[PDB]
Amino acid sequence: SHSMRYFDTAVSRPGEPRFISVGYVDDTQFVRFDSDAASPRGEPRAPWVEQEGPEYWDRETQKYKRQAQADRVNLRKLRGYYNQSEDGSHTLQWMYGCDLGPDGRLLRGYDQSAYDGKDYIALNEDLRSWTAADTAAQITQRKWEAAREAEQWRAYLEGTCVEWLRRYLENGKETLQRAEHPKTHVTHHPVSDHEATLRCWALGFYPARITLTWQRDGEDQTQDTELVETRPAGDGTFQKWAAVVVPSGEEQRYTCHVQHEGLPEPLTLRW
Amino acid sequence: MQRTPKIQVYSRHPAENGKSNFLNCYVSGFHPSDIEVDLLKNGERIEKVEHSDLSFSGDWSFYLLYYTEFTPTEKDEYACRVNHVTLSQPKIVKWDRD
Amino acid sequence: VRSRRCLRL
Repeated sequence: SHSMRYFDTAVSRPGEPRFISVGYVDDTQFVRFDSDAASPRGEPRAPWVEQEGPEYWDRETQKYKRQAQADRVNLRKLRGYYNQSEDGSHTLQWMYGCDLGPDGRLLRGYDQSAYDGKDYIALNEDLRSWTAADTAAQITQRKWEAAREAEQWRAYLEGTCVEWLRRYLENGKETLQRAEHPKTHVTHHPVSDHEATLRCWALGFYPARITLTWQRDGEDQTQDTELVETRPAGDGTFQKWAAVVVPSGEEQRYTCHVQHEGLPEPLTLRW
Repeated sequence: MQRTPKIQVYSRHPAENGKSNFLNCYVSGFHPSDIEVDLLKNGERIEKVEHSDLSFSGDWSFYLLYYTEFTPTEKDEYACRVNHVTLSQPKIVKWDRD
Repeated sequence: VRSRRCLRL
């Protein structure tokens, strides 16, 4: 199971808007573009695109610049669709790309946008029709249906998207196709004469998809004392912890269960 | 929509006083995109701080990782200060993790 | 690789 995903953010300024774009293979970033830069270009963020040709990066750059130009117009037109003023600032978000299942055939294709953080228009799983959140979004919908937009995007997602995803995965297999198991341990903190805290740690793992659950005598438990959002370590790996409050002497009842792709089998720890 | 930021203050590796490490402040789930994020050492702002490129989540919420080099000690307190249009005042989260 | 098509509303 893999994915290539692009994320664009166009933020209006009171002249040229700021256009930022990022691209990920799975949970690794490999490309960046920022209009607020001195001479904006496509910039690699992973070694397996650093040795691509200069033609490759010229082309990617040209398409980033064209998308920035287009997003200025888009912010204006959205301002028109919702009949908004011009003093306030707004945001256009775009996400598109392809997800391969474990087969590893195309599982899904994505082309969806957002205005002011709200769903705008999204290409459906069929890659043949559109979900518009608003009748205003249906202006765009009818524009695209008249132009057979879904057709072209199906051609890209089923075609060159999966091809360059597979090819990136190839040239970076030493990186992208090696899962790091979580290094795990448990900490303990007496709170009071009645309570203590167990905290189950998972560190240095890749990809970010992981499952941490506390059980009591073999029964999943929910109170807890927290489950924390999976966070980036800063070196390409991720972190997460799950903690629970327990009676101050019954720690042995409580086990921690870790599921991660890089583990040959789910792990069970305890303090 | 306006979404208030979530903040996690943590270190890249398990802290060991004397050893070089990276301090991290991870802000997520916020909207709109403009935000202030600083790492504090004993209340003062750390100068050489970098951040990741702007991305967002399935729900269109932004996230960012701000980070710096530091060497943990025993009395040096570290924090993350975040400011954002949804906050009536900047928020400080003290560094703890074990 | 980015698609040759731009988002156009």
